[PDB]
Amino acid sequence: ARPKLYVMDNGRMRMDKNWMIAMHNPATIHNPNAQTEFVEFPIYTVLIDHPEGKILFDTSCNPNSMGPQGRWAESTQQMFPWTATEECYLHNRLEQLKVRPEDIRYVVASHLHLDHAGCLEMFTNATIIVHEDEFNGALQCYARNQKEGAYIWADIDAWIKNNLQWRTVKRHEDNILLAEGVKVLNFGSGHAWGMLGLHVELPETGGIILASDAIYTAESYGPPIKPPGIIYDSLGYMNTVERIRRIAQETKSQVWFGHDAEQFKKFRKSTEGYYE
Amino acid sequence: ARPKLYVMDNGRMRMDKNWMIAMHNPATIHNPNAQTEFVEFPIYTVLIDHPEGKILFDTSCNPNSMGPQGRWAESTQQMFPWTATEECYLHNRLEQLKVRPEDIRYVVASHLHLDHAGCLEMFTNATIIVHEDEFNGALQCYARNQKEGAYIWADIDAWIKNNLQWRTVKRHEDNILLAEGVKVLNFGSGHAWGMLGLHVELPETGGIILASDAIYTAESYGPPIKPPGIIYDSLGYMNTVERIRRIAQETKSQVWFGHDAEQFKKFRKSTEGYYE
Amino acid sequence: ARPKLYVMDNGRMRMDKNWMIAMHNPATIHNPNAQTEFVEFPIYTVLIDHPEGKILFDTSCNPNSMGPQGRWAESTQQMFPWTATEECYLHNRLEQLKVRPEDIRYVVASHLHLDHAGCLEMFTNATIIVHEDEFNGALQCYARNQKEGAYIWADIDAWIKNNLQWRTVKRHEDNILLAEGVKVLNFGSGHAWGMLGLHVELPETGGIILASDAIYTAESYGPPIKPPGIIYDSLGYMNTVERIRRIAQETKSQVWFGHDAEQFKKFRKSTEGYYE
Amino acid sequence: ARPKLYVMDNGRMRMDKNWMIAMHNPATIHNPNAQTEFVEFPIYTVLIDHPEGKILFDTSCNPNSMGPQGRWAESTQQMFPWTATEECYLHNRLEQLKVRPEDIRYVVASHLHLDHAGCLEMFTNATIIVHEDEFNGALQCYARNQKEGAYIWADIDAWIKNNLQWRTVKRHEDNILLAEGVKVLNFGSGHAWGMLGLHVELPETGGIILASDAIYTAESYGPPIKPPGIIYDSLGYMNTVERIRRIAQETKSQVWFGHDAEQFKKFRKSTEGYYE
Amino acid sequence: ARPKLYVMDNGRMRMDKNWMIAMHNPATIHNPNAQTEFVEFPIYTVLIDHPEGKILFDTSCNPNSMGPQGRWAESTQQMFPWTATEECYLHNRLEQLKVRPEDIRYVVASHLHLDHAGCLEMFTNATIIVHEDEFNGALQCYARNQKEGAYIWADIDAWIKNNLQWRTVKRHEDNILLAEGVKVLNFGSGHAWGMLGLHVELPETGGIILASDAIYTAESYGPPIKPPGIIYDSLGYMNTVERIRRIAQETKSQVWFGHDAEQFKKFRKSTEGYYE
Amino acid sequence: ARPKLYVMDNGRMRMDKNWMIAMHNPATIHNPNAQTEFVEFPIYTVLIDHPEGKILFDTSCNPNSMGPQGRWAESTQQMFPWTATEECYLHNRLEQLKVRPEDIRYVVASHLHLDHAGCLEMFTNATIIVHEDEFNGALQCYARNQKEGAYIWADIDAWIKNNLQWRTVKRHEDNILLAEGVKVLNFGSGHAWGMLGLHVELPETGGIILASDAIYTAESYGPPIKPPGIIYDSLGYMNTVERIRRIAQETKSQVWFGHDAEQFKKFRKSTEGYYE
Ligand SMILES: CCCCCCCCCC(=O)CC(=O)N[C@H]1CCOC1=O
Ligand SMILES: CCCCCCCCCC(=O)CC(=O)N[C@H]1CCOC1=O
Ligand SMILES: CCCCCCCCCC(=O)CC(=O)N[C@H]1CCOC1=O
Ligand SMILES: CCCCCCCCCC(=O)CC(=O)N[C@H]1CCOC1=O
Ligand SMILES: CCCCCCCCCC(=O)CC(=O)N[C@H]1CCOC1=O
Ligand SMILES: CCCCCCCCCC(=O)CC(=O)N[C@H]1CCOC1=O
Ligand SMILES: [Co+2]
Ligand SMILES: [Co+2]
Ligand SMILES: [Co+2]
Ligand SMILES: [Co+2]
Ligand SMILES: [Co+2]
Ligand SMILES: [Co+2]
Ligand SMILES: [Fe+3]
Ligand SMILES: [Fe+3]
Ligand SMILES: [Fe+3]
Ligand SMILES: [Fe+3]
Ligand SMILES: [Fe+3]
Ligand SMILES: [Fe+3]
Repeated sequence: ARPKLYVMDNGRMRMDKNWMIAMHNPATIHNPNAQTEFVEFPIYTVLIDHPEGKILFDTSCNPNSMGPQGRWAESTQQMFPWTATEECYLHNRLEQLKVRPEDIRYVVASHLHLDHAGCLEMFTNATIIVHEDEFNGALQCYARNQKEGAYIWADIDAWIKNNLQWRTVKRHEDNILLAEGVKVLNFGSGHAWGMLGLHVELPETGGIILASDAIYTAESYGPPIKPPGIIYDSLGYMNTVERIRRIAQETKSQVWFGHDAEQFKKFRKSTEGYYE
Repeated sequence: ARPKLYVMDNGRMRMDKNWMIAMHNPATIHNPNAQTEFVEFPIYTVLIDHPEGKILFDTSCNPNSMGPQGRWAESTQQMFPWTATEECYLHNRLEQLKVRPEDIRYVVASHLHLDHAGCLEMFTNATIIVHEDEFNGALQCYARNQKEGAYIWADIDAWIKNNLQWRTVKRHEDNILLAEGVKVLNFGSGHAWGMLGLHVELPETGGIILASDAIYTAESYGPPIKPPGIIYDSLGYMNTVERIRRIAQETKSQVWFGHDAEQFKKFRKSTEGYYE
Repeated sequence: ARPKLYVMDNGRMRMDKNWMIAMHNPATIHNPNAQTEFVEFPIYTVLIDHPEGKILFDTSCNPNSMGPQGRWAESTQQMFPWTATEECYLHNRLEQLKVRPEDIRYVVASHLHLDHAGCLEMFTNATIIVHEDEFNGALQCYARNQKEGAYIWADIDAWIKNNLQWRTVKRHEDNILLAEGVKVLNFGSGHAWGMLGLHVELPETGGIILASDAIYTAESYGPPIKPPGIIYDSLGYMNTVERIRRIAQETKSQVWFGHDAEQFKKFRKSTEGYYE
Repeated sequence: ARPKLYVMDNGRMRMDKNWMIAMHNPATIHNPNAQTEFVEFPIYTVLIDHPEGKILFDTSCNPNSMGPQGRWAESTQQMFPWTATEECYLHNRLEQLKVRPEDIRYVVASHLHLDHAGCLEMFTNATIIVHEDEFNGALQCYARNQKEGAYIWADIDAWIKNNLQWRTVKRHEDNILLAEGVKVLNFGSGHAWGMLGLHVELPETGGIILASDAIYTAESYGPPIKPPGIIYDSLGYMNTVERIRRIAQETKSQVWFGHDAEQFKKFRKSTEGYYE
Repeated sequence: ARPKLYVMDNGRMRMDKNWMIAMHNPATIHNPNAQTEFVEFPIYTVLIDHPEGKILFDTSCNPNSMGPQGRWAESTQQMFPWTATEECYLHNRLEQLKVRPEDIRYVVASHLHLDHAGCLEMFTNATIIVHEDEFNGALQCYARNQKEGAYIWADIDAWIKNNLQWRTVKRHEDNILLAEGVKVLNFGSGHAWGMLGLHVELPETGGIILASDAIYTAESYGPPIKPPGIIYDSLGYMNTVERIRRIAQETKSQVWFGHDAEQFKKFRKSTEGYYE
Repeated sequence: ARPKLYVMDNGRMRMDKNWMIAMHNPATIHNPNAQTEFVEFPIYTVLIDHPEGKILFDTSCNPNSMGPQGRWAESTQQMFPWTATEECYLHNRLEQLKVRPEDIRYVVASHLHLDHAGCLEMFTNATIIVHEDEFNGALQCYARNQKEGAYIWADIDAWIKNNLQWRTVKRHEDNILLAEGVKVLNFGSGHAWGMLGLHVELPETGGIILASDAIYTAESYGPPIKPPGIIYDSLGYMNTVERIRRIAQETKSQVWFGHDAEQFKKFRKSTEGYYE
């Protein structure tokens, strides 16, 4: 297999850095009203054009997320503002590669947060691979009519109405060989209820681990590890980071973080090329 | 048994409110430089004058904690400054009750943070009851010569030099009946590596749960639960709070939080009287 | 507390006895085309009129289950036909007791099968108590647009649209004291993904265990245990039956089965009276 | 290693199809007396003539199983009748290959049901590899003098009298490398108390998974999975099937089912040749 | 209920003290050939004459254990010699109380060692309660034709021939209420594969814990704990001792050790009376 | 990589054989005062001179262990006397190889017993790899001021004073790839609280497993396994031995025992050469 891997730029988000790095700048006796920072970071997705079929990792934000008629609650829009030109919409990024949503065989959902599962509803011809615990959690949000938070009611509503085809990764399930040199990593609970990663073995580029929000940035990764300001399973989060570090060492793989602005700038984007 | 329970005021501490309540005031697009605050809370201990023997819950901060010649690292002093008059020192609070350290049969260490284990070194004639995971973690800090953090090297140094007598509560150990109507609750991992609580049944007052840092404040308790800005085991923390809520319901017990300023002000202090 | 407990007759169902008792009559060399039986059994619910608030255990079938315009798939209607006069509808049974749906404080859903969770949508003023694993499973059925089976898409649709208030019993959660002498038993996985039971302690009647489909009938119960023809967690099912037997012995409680025609006939129904 | 693999025909069995496929033909309102059928399936064993030593997988039924003087209880004979010519007896099948029981180094007992462990007593010069949970269960049947069921008292009696040499596979034991390209798969609880499979890697044929009763037939395998009418551990059974499906995918292995009539007919029998 | 509890003297055993207390007298540079000692200890059983039925705890050694025609292997006889007069045989001890074997409702087998399970074969009218792991272990000894060790082949042979009625305590099974004030304690693995204890609440005497070999002697009990020279599950053993210590404290119960010569001297034997 | 592996002779120890092999010579009716023996065995360490960095496995005893001014308690010196010439001190063994302590990158502590962790304090430039459970246990010994036993207070004191850099292997952590063909095996609890082994793949010599005290001698190894006279976790110990047996078979590796005098005689020592 001689696949091509694309990094697609799906815009920028901003939020309190305390979300990204817990207690990054604590108040002190001489600085008791310490102020935080409003940091900008990239939202991106990865397409693997594989001979066995096209694989998509994450789906960024829904084009109708922001605005007064948006899907995101006002509170969400104010705390996690997403900025994207039409060019940045996943549909458009794929189109520019002559890829239609119906051409996607597998979508790997790292998790079901607003900035990763926004465009799942588009892929009605794919098998959507998601952690069963993440799926369960999101559905509870939906059933409980939770309108605020990182799980977008309107997005979930759309997944159901569009009759997506789901394959859940069970809590105690081994990693999944999706195709030659493409492995779905079952990270389990940490950042969210259930995290999935990807290990890609490219002929000329070698090993790549897509960590998503298992590791926000190089600052998160360290060492030492700097966990995010809010977290589902702290123990699971720390275990997952260490696990990724081990896999990276043993397989001589690069680790691609969820939202590292510096790393993202160095990526070859879909407007410039790909990784073979 | 007709026991007397005393609440002893061991001064005040201040810190970033984000420590207490995670992401209490997140930055927004309109408030991108959102400032935190430096909140003040009480440090206190509880003495149970029981016919079977005096039981002490927590030990506050060491009198030699703060200052240029202090045991606390300068960074620790600036992030978590402790203010206390001489009358606030545990040794002094006990003396006013005509109680000598040598008189204490049991000391229950909720955990070994600087604001709870400060004066353990005093009680050389007692059995020190602590969670085995907490003890292990603290000892690792010592062995690794960790100077910064919530575990004070000089304090641990003194515990060893004073040849304290330890009984560790095992990770999977049942609750311990210390005395008639006094039970050590094995909360396990959460806020710290290993948390212990206390349930006291007084003839007149009824049930009291000493939660310590298992629950910082009423705001923490909710519902809904508002967890602290940092946390060892998030899942364990949440489980522990809900467990306490259940025990309180089933036993019709009051819940005494670790550091609730408003609750503390309503307590009858050792200088005014006791509970029976 | 001097509560009154009512048994409400919510009609009759029929199905292959092999569903109820696995391999009840296996084919043999001399009877190779052994035929099954189509057995009839009661659907019922229990109301506990408690001074602390009214508690409802199970909700039977939705009045619009059967028929060409019914909610149940044709296949379901043919395999599990429900027969009920208007008098048998839960709404009507409650009305005859001068109880309105909005008067119900707690609904305990043993599980979310079609014959137990049919009328959940009515109780918009209650807290609905359900096993988290059962809730998760049902929601997946909904999200996956599963139209056939024991989980009714239309029913689930209604729960969400009616904005029911859910309290999920966690997989490893202790039993819940709902009110004086009313305990929700966390049976876990067996018959379905997550089973809840009830133990009621009545002043004059004594102990009652509501087992629901944890135990179909006296034939199921034995001894020896005769498990149902289809089952989620066989090991969990067997463990649960034995657990109920132990609780029954230790608390001298009656066991009320899910669908025992003989036992049901002996019950004092809501048209005759109640249990104090 | 250039091993030869032989498939040995050990006759036919019949039973209620409901045993094979649970609720295969449920009663309906239009067919309330739905009849089952008495399906016929093969009993077979596999001999691996390996340079490191001959390995036998399963041992079929004891030649003294059926008849008025038979080891099988009359009830067992009528529910699971076994038909076999003399040429079908394992001892005879081996003799035709010029293989004596004393020549067998290893016998892998998938489990200890009457149709798999029938002739263990023959192999007194071999190490008998069996799951420890299966061995324990079988021995309990013996000790409890259980005359009915799938565990034949007289067979077990003979194992003990013939002083067979056992190696039990522990519940949490890794797969066992028996010989070059021969691995015992520890499937654990499911169909029975403890299931063992085999993965064979042949130079010419490639990968073969002997699943035995972990998967009865292609119908069982699906997807979707159609489980048997009775089952020890339903969760374990489902997990095992999916595990086998994964192993088959990852190793590009064929899956040989326990009792698939159509698959068996396509096999090259020991009377025609072997696999290499 | 007003039961009578009898202690029955079933003779004396001797063995290397190192069996009783591990490394009781280690070799030193000044004593490199350190000598052990051959200590004597009692074998005893407990009959609870309960209004609900007679309960027997342990059964001592089989009368045909010792001698050239004895069931015990020569090595066993030389390492663990049992000395008992005819009066000491359990059958005779019972007969002198006007109790026939057929009169026993329940036999609780602490474990199946030669000195506890010797006379099980007598009680063909009782339910024999044993830990499932202990039962499995013993049966494997039998099936493997182990004619040496602490599990007597001939004894096990007799259990099966005499068609004893077994009720196994499952590994993760709760304590069993056998009768008013009589509870079987599920100790689990430790001394052996599966240990059972008994807690008896007598109206006049109060609480008694029958520890059997969970605790050999007061020396074993300490504290500190001094474990035996050979042990199946060291961690389980230690946990069990501490569990017994807790139960004893919480229930104000006496602990009756397995083989404490000094304690056994102080008991009232069946020749002088009983405990009420 | 072309590493050189050195076996360094760090003297001889003697102790009661009962420590090495539990109940090796039990008392009998004809030998009631059976004598033990005082057996001698080697203390040794392994240096892997790897291109990626020098790796040291174990560190033998501290040079100031024995004598009236020694670190070892008198009781310890008499029970476990260590005899070593100056040439046998690790520091000198290393010096003769032109290796300074500061030259060591990694020290793998199999465990922290007196005969393995004696010279840890020398390697202030290395990362010290130890099992977290072993580390915790030793530190508790120190904090509890245990001045007897297999954990040397003065040794631990020195580790902390010398500011060693620790990397703890977590209880549920995978094996660690330390360098090309060098893997730390996480054996877990058994002989001690937490055992670490090493697997080395040498280009010329092939596979070597350093078992340390996971397996004392070939007699320990069997089969059958003959466990030591004292043991932390008997089940863990047995599991570990069998695990090592499996690894050895699957990787065609030699197993180097902790203290096998006969095996150690056959090794090439650092005075004669090395293994490539
Ligand atoms: C009840 C609503 C509370 C509002 C805050 C809760 C949001 C959950 C915290 C979180 O994970 C924020 C988030 O989803 N951030 C994105 C941005 C980077 O990757 C993320 O996870
Ligand atoms: C780089 C280490 C030093 C930075 C401090 C991080 C340790 C924070 C641990 C924590 O939970 C803070 C703390 O101990 N707070 C006190 C105040 C209230 O009760 C507490 O635990
Ligand atoms: C894909 C649809 C398959 C149709 C059969 C599946 C139904 C699940 C089996 C079952 O539990 C039937 C059921 O729900 N029966 C009711 C009647 C008595 O209590 C019950 O659980
Ligand atoms: C009352 C006990 C006797 C009734 C028989 C019940 C045992 C059924 C166990 C089973 O799974 C049937 C069985 O062994 N079938 C064979 C045929 C195919 O492979 C098998 O396991
Ligand atoms: C090293 C050869 C010994 C032969 C194997 C016999 C196993 C002995 C282990 C044991 O526990 C002996 C035993 O059962 N002793 C009785 C006597 C006191 O209570 C006992 O457990
Ligand atoms: C019964 C009094 C003994 C004093 C306590 C010392 C503990 C001895 C336990 C042990 O394992 C001794 C030890 O560490 N021996 C060394 C020598 C061989 O490898 C070892 O483990
Ligand atoms: Co996220
Ligand atoms: Co704290
Ligand atoms: Co149901
Ligand atoms: Co079978
Ligand atoms: Co014993
Ligand atoms: Co050691
Ligand atoms: Fe994100
Ligand atoms: Fe605190
Ligand atoms: Fe039902
Ligand atoms: Fe079969
Ligand atoms: Fe004994
Ligand atoms: Fe050693």
